[PDB]
Amino acid sequence: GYTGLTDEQAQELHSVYMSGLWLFSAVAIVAHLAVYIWRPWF
Amino acid sequence: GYTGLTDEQAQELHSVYMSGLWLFSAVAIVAHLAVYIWRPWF
Amino acid sequence: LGYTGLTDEQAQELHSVYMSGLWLFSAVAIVAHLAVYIWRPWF
Amino acid sequence: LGYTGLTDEQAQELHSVYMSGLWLFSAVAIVAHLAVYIWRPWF
Amino acid sequence: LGYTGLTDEQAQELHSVYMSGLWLFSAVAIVAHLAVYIWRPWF
Amino acid sequence: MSKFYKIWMIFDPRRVFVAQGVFLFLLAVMIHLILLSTPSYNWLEISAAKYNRVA
Amino acid sequence: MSKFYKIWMIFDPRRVFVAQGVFLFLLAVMIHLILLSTPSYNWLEISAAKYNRVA
Amino acid sequence: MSKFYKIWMIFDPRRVFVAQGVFLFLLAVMIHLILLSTPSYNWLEISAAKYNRVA
Amino acid sequence: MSKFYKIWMIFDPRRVFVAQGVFLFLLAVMIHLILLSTPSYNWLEISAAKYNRVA
Amino acid sequence: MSKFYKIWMIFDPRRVFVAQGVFLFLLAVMIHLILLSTPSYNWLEISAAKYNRVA
Amino acid sequence: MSKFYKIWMIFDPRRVFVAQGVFLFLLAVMIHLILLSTPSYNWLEISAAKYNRVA
Amino acid sequence: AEYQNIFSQVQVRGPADLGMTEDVNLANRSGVGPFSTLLGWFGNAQLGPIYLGSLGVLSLFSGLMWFFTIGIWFWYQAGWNPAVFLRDLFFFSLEPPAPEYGLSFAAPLKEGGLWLIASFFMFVAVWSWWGRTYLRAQALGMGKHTAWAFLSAIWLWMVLGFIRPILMGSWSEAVPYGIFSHLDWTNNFSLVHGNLFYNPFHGLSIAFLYGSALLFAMHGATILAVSRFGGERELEQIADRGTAAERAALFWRWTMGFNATMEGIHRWAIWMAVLVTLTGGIGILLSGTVVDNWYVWGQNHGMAPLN
Amino acid sequence: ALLSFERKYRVPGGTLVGGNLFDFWVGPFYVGFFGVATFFFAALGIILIAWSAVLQGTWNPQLISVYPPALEYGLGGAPLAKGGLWQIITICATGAFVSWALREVEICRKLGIGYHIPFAFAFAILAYLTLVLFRPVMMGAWGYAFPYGIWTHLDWVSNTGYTYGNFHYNPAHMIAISFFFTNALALALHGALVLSAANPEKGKEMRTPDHEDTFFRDLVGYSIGTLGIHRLGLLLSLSAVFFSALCMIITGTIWFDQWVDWWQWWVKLPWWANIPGGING
Amino acid sequence: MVGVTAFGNFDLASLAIYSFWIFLAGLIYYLQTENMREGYPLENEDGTPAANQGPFPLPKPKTFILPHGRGTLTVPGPESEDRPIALARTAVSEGFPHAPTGDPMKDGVGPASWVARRDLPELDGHGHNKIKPMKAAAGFHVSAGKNPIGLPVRGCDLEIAGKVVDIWVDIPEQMARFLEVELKDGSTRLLPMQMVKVQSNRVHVNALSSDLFAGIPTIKSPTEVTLLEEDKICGYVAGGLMYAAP
Ligand SMILES: CCCCCCCCCCCCCC(=O)OC[C@H](COP(=O)(O)OCC(O)COP(=O)(O)OC[C@@H](COC(=O)CCCCCCCCCCCCC)OC(=O)CCCCCCCCCCCCC)OC(=O)CCCCCCCCCCCCC
Ligand code: BCL
Ligand SMILES: CC[C@H]1c2cc3[nH]c4c(c3C)C(=O)[C@H](C(=O)OC)c4c3nc(cc4[nH]c(cc(n2)[C@@H]1C)c(C(C)=O)c4C)[C@@H](C)[C@@H]3CCC(=O)OC/C=C(\C)CCC[C@H](C)CCC[C@H](C)CCCC(C)C
Ligand SMILES: CC[C@H]1c2cc3[nH]c4c(c3C)C(=O)[C@H](C(=O)OC)c4c3nc(cc4[nH]c(cc(n2)[C@@H]1C)c(C(C)=O)c4C)[C@@H](C)[C@@H]3CCC(=O)OC/C=C(\C)CCC[C@H](C)CCC[C@H](C)CCCC(C)C
Ligand SMILES: CCCCCCCCCCCCCCCC(=O)OC[C@H](CO[C@H]1O[C@H](CS(=O)(=O)O)[C@@H](O)[C@H](O)[C@H]1O)OC(=O)CCCCCCCCCCCCCCC
Ligand SMILES: COC(C)(C)CCC/C(C)=C/C=C/C(C)=C/C=C/C(C)=C/C=C/C=C(C)/C=C/C=C(\C)CC/C=C(\C)CCC=C(C)C
Ligand SMILES: COC(C)(C)CCC/C(C)=C/C=C/C(C)=C/C=C/C(C)=C/C=C/C=C(C)/C=C/C=C(\C)CC/C=C(\C)CCC=C(C)C
Ligand SMILES: COC(C)(C)CCC/C(C)=C/C=C/C(C)=C/C=C/C(C)=C/C=C/C=C(C)/C=C/C=C(\C)CC/C=C(\C)CCC=C(C)C
Ligand SMILES: COC(C)(C)CCC/C(C)=C/C=C/C(C)=C/C=C/C(C)=C/C=C/C=C(C)/C=C/C=C(\C)CC/C=C(\C)CCC=C(C)C
Ligand SMILES: COC(C)(C)CCC/C(C)=C/C=C/C(C)=C/C=C/C(C)=C/C=C/C=C(C)/C=C/C=C(\C)CC/C=C(\C)CCC=C(C)C
Ligand SMILES: COC(C)(C)CCC/C(C)=C/C=C/C(C)=C/C=C/C(C)=C/C=C/C=C(C)/C=C/C=C(\C)CC/C=C(\C)CCC=C(C)C
Ligand SMILES: COC(C)(C)CCC/C(C)=C/C=C/C(C)=C/C=C/C(C)=C/C=C\C=C(C)\C=C\C=C(/C)CC/C=C(\C)CCC=C(C)C
Ligand SMILES: [Fe+3]
Repeated sequence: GYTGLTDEQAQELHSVYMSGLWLFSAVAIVAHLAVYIWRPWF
Repeated sequence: GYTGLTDEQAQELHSVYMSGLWLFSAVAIVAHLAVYIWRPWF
Repeated sequence: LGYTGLTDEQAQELHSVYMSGLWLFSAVAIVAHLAVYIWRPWF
Repeated sequence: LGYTGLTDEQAQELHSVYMSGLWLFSAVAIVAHLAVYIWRPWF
Repeated sequence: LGYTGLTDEQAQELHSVYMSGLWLFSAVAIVAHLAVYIWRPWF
Repeated sequence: MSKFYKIWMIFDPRRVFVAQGVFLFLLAVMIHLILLSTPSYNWLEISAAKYNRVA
Repeated sequence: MSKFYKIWMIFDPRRVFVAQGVFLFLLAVMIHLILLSTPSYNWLEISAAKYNRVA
Repeated sequence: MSKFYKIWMIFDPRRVFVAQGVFLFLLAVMIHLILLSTPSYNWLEISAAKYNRVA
Repeated sequence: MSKFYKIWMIFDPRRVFVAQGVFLFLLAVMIHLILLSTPSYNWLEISAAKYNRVA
Repeated sequence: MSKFYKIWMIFDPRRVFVAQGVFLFLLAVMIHLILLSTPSYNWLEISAAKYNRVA
Repeated sequence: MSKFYKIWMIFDPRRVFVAQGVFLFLLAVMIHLILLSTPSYNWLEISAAKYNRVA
Repeated sequence: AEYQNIFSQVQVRGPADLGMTEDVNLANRSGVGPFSTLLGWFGNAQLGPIYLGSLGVLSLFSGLMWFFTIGIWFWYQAGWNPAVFLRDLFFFSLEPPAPEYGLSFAAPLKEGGLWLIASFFMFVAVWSWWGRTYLRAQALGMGKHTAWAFLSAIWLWMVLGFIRPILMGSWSEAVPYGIFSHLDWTNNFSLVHGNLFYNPFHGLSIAFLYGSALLFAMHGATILAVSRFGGERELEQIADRGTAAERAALFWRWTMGFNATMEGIHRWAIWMAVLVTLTGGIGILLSGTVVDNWYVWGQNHGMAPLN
Repeated sequence: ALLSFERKYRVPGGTLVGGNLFDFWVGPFYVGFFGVATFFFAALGIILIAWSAVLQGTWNPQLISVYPPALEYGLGGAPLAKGGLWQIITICATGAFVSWALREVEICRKLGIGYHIPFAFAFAILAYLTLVLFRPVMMGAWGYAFPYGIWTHLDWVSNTGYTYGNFHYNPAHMIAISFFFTNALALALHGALVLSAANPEKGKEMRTPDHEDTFFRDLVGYSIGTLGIHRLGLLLSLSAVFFSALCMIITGTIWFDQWVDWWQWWVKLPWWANIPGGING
Repeated sequence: MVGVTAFGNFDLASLAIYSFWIFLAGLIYYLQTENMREGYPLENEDGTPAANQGPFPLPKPKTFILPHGRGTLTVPGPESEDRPIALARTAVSEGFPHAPTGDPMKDGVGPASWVARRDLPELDGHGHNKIKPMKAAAGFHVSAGKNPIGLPVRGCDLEIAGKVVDIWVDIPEQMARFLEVELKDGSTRLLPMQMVKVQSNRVHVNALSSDLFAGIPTIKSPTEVTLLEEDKICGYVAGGLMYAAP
């Protein structure tokens, strides 16, 4: 692969990236709930 | 082969690409159903 | 290692000092927000 | 030992005087804010 | 030890002179501020 | 259907995924802006009426 | 769904990480600015009425 | 989460710390200027009316 | 906090002292100019009124 | 505080003395400019009234 | 009609497939934009009346 | 048709080129940037490296704060609406204080206070860039011609925004920050002062501005015409005059009866460009302070017909 | 008299017309067929200007002004005292400028250099002919051309500009100005950089083009190079004059109103024309 | 200050404009005398000093100090041709052309002229040979554009003169400066890159007929080219535009 990474490295890398994305998504989901409770857009 | 991808590399890489396409397009259909339930265009 | 040249040992310590900065900065930001909210709520 | 070529001791030497300077500057600033607040409160 | 290639003793000599120049300058500065305040207060 | 995967022997997936990312994002931006431009679908303006939030 | 990690064999994480970082910021700012310009959703002008700060 | 520190194997922390500092300062300056532009939140004007410092 | 001193192991001390000096100068002037531009806090125009000087 | 002198092994006196000499001059001129632009403190114009040299 | 496969001996498949992709997008979007340009087929405004969404 | 040497036919790429050291403090120089194949058709392909250091940081931070201060005012004038911001982008304007405030710093933030704050960051950014342009030459042992050339542009800019407002007695005389508004200012300036065409230093400034297009067209065409002899390598033609420099000299001697040298044409070049903003700055400094109607001044000085 | 290196280049040939009939020099000046043509038109045009000064009744060189025919004369001939001298002097100017370019082509041939110089000069000729010939012919009257007079041609610039409001709003005029200012910037920088290398600090050796590359990379992170800068200075100058000619050929032929009103097409784009706030809302 | 005159109409804007005319006359005198550091004093066609030297005097000498130990140049200075010139007068009067007495391409006169430049390579800032064959600089490669190496070289007579075997690159400037052409006797020549058109299937050299390529002055070292050699090559090729007959 054209990043030179071994597969082992890409698996390691993806686990950190997705854990960051799950954390970011969790805060966003709460933020939309709080705003929808505060002031629904539907 | 212009990209140098072996037949096995292309048969692998396509399978992951399709998996993402089906996931993305599925989520889009859920979104369309909800917005149709909210406000049918047809 | 990786792409920079930091090791696992070096990076794992640097990150702890970075996060010590993050939480300290964030804690003051919480105090600032709560003080402003008690003074003048924006909701 | 780091990128800068300063040792772990040189980095502590310089940090000790940096904080000596920071605390003095902020102490004078704190006094300046308190004087101005007594003169003319902004809250 | 250092970037400039001053010695530690050359630094102390130059600093002792620099600080004395600063104190002579600021001493006049105080006298000017106090004179203008006595002439025409700004607070 | 079985052979469409040979597209990856022609186009290098790096260039494809960048071009596809731009394409799909700008297409979504087109549609949402068309809807925000549309009185029957501007969801913020609809919600305002539904909850009396204007004037 | 399991094999997605092989994307990091295709793109340099430095480029992707910076690109998604800039994307998320510019998208978030754009949305907050759409809301601040929307009178029914400008929280600063809402709370000004709710607490009669307009006088 | 426990592996987040491996970001410093990907990015030179000198460049990240410089970039982060100017990001934070510009963001904070923008928020304060937004609130000074906001009449209900301009603290310099709020105190002026509270203490009758104009007229 | 005990290891904040390792900032000097990663950043050149001249670049830090210059960058921080530059920052504090521009910030301090900006705030004094904001207060001169504020009718309730311009100390020169305040004292001019307080002592019936031309203002 | 007793090691404030340690700066001179870090910064060259030729650079520092010129940089500070330029700084202090422009700060002084800036303040005299600000006061001369202020009618309550223009010392030449104050004298014109105090001694009635005006008209 | 059998020998239409010969085209790929003359035109590079990459440089044809790019040309086809751009062409089909442009043709589709042009038609959808023309349809929205006619009230006879603007599916948003047909729907607005049908569901009484603007009254 | 033959090759004109306007775009390169073949690009070659070696290693990255880090450049001369001399007395450059090499810790302050970045890594080399990427190569651009697009730029390589017309000039060099290599981006970077760049030197930062102290006057660099000062200039870049103050210049960022200048730009950011204007941008936020434009976002405010847009009412934070991202669509209005792009519709009215050329119509936004950060105006100087109103005339009643004179030179006093007492104008409100919306009535000219932000213009003073913006102008202060511009002042520091431009002047620190000047010192940076001086010191980068010093570190390489070069002449200071570039810093003294830049001082001529600063002279006009200082006259427009600083000196003439002070001599006129109000910041309302200064230029607003905005695309169409500095154009409206430029037009209004000429109308208030009675047609700036009859200012003789605006006439001179235009002569040198046209002369700069004349002279760079002549010089650029000359060097490309002799580039087949390596005439673009002008320093080696100064040190060791080749047939390129002689053919260039004889073209102009046979055309117009006199000629330059490879070193001396760059003195014509620097002065032709420097005199644009030197005479320009004088012509603006005289406007309103010494002459309030240039057309009538023209009538009294034998360049317009009397009434 | 010759430059000390000049003799080896004064060979026969390269003439486009006339062979050796005019293949000689007069002092430094090369003659040739078009040098004879050039001098005739130049002398005639100058002398008809001095005669127009007699008819006008002034000897102040700053008041001398040769006006084109009034608009009532259309594109036809006018009386010599009343526009006909301007027409002949315009013929002489065109004859002189074109002959001068063609004389430069001959000098290029004799020296074996590229034709870049006469080609670049042909852009100035086309800008001149735009203002005196092509645009007046499009608009239907010689009176839309400018008068030959030091200050009176500035009255034409003023009166032509203010016919369309503030002329800063002509979008091609904005592009031309941007090239004119950028060209003058680049000429200041290029002159200074070459001089700063050939004339270093006292006692130092001459700097190399490596120092020139290094200074600009240190200053701005890029360096166009010795060849790039001369390409740039040429193309910036020529682009400035191309967009100048373009801005005028459209003015009064396809655009007639206040140029400021053109920019409303952007403001009134229908996705944002009605959105409240800003300057236009 | 508005309207204030010392005398007549002479206000402070008059003082400015008159002061500028004095400065401009001084600057123009400075600029022209600076431009007399090459090619002066003026000569008669025989080479004797011309009785008319013009209105401006020669400037005082300046000395350039050359890098890499190559000495110092003083200008103006003694400035002989330092080579034979194979020209003869076509008239007794001054101002007429001088005709080539033999073969002007090989005698190096007219557009074929060349100058006695230094017989050493031009150097970069480090003091390496500035121009090198690309094979001798290992990092270099053709990064875009039609690679000419391996193309046949065609003359203006439309016959093949040889093939391109290397590119000679300017190292600091990173640009292609010559094409090396291998002739039908296997000896090579350098062609100036600005004199050739790299077409899709050929390199076209519009200055030379295919026979004239053997006359191109050859370099003495196969790995470097001196400034003298460059001038001889570049002069010879450009001379072909006048002197290559059909
Ligand atoms: C609105 C602003 C404009 C603004 C206009 C633009 C202003 C900004 C640009 C300034 C450019 C400066 C020009 C310059 O450096 O001149 C010195 C240089 C030195 O050349 P040289 O070769 O080293 O020495 C002279 C001599 O050895 C040349 O050879 P030779 O003697 O065999 O032949 C003589 C030449 C021409 O020489 C002359 O005409 C006499 C010297 C002129 C000096 C001008 C400056 C100083 C005196 C100024 C006041 C002289 C008062 C009498 O060839 C011939 O004579 C052959 C016949 C053709 C020429 C016929 C001319 C007919 C008379 C027309 C009037 C000419 C007036 C100069 O070249 C010359 O002498 C000849 C220049 C001819 C073209 C000059 C064009 C520039 C404008 C006029 C001169 C500058 C003053 C404004
Ligand atoms: C109706 C309009 C008026 C008029 C009003 C004015 C006014 C008013 C002025 C001019 C001026 C000029 N006019 Mg006029 N002008 C008119 C008609 C003309 C015509 C014409 C064909 O009709 C022409 C060719 C000109 C030509 C010119 C120029 C010769 C001259 C500007 C020189 C220059 O370089 O400025 C451009 C250069 C600068 C402004 C210097 C800038 C330097 C600073 C330091 C740059 C800082 C950069 C900043 C920090 C951003 C950085 C970004 C980077 C990416 C980091 N005018 C008519 C009569 N003109 C000026 C002058 O000098 O008058 C005598 C002037 O002030
Ligand atoms: C002699 C007359 C001519 C002249 C000369 C001239 N100008 C000059 C020079 C010279 C000789 C220089 O040496 C100097 C130069 O450096 O040129 C390359 C300059 C220059 N002329 C300039 C412009 C200019 N010159 C002009 C004109 C002229 N220049 C005349 C024609 C004009 C116009 C309108 O005609 C302009 C606009 C600049 C290119 C340059 C001066 C640069 C300067 O002072 O910049 C100050 C501002 C900054 C350093 C930064 C601004 C903000 C940036 C966006 C950087 C932000 C960085 C930050 C870290 C980003 C962080 C983002 C976060 C969100 C992460
Ligand atoms: C295209 C880019 C720029 C350009 C390029 C350019 N000009 C050039 C060249 C080049 C490359 C030449 O080779 C050529 C030259 O030889 O330069 C020394 C030339 C030249 N550019 C000149 C001038 C010039 N260039 C200008 C502009 C520009 N030149 C462009 C901006 C301008 C203006 C106003 O912008 C002027 C005044 C000359 C120095 C020269 C051409 C000389 C020439 O043609 O000589 C033969 C003619 C005469 C000696 C006299 C003719 C007299 C007439 C018959 C009578 C006068 C009529 C005229 C209309 C009167 C106008 C009165 C004014 C008050 C309006
Ligand atoms: C063996 C050869 C046989 C040849 C046979 C005869 C052929 C004769 C016809 C020639 C055809 C082309 C003529 C041009 C187009 C045309 O019809 O024009 C007719 C118009 C008349 O329009 C008139 O009418 C115009 C309207 S209209 O065009 O009729 O609709 C109107 O706008 C204008 O005001 C009015 O004057 O006149 C012109 O256009 C003027 C021509 C000018 C030529 C000399 C220029 C001298 C002035 C100074 C400029 C010098 C420039 C120097 C350049 C080197
Ligand atoms: C108002 O109406 C309009 C004007 C808007 C009408 C518009 C009409 C129109 C022209 C619409 C066009 C729409 C089109 C053409 C849409 C196409 C959409 C597509 C093709 C979407 C595809 C999405 C694919 C996705 C999300 C794929 C993701 C893949 C993933 C996550 C896997 C990545 C990882 C790998 C491939 C692993 C790598 C493997 C190895 C071996 C290294
Ligand atoms: C009004 O609102 C708007 C309309 C403008 C809308 C705005 C909405 C919006 C999009 C806001 C976005 C905000 C974001 C994205 C904020 C993010 C902030 C972050 C990422 C903050 C992080 C802070 C971290 C700090 C303070 C860390 C400090 C670390 C320090 C001091 C130590 C550094 C480490 C070392 C010295 C290492 C030492 C060890 C070794 C071994 C060298
Ligand atoms: C529009 O928005 C508003 C302006 C209204 C609000 C903006 C709010 C905002 C974003 C503020 C941000 C503030 C921050 C981040 C402040 C940080 C301050 C710090 C870290 C200050 C540290 C100061 C340290 C000082 C002054 C001293 C150090 C001394 C040292 C290291 C000893 C060596 C020095 C000497 C011996 C002095 C030698 C003499 C000279 C003249 C250099
Ligand atoms: C009034 O309104 C209008 C103006 C719009 C009126 C109509 C105007 C007008 C003239 C319309 C004309 C329309 C035309 C010309 C339409 C043509 C459409 C075409 C050309 C459609 C073709 C579609 C082809 C497709 C989707 C092909 C896909 C191929 C695929 C997926 C596989 C590609 C092959 C491989 C991956 C195999 C690679 C093999 C190896 C060995 C590596
Ligand atoms: C303005 O908007 C409208 C009104 C017009 C509506 C339409 C707008 C629109 C079309 C929105 C579309 C939004 C989209 C496409 C959003 C996509 C968001 C994404 C892709 C978010 C991803 C976030 C990922 C995050 C936060 C990941 C963080 C990863 C972290 C923290 C860890 C990184 C990994 C490492 C450090 C690796 C360590 C390991 C090794 C081996 C070194
Ligand atoms: C550059 O890269 C690195 C990696 C090194 C990152 C560096 C990041 C870094 C370390 C930044 C440091 C930032 C600092 C030092 C921030 C400090 C912030 C502080 C201390 C903020 C304080 C804010 C306080 C506020 C907003 C308080 C507001 C209170 C209000 C509005 C109400 C007050 C009410 C009354 C007075 C009324 C009742 C009482 C009385 C007496 C009447
Ligand atoms: C995307 O949104 C963001 C917010 C992120 C960015 C938006 C960026 C943006 C839209 C920027 C817009 C910038 C514009 C349109 C700038 C226009 C500038 C123009 C045309 C300037 C023209 C002339 C300026 C002159 C002549 C200024 C001269 C200033 C001088 C000489 C400084 C004099 C100094 C003072 C008066 C200050 C004195 C103060 C003290 C304390 C002594
Ligand atoms: Fe040059």
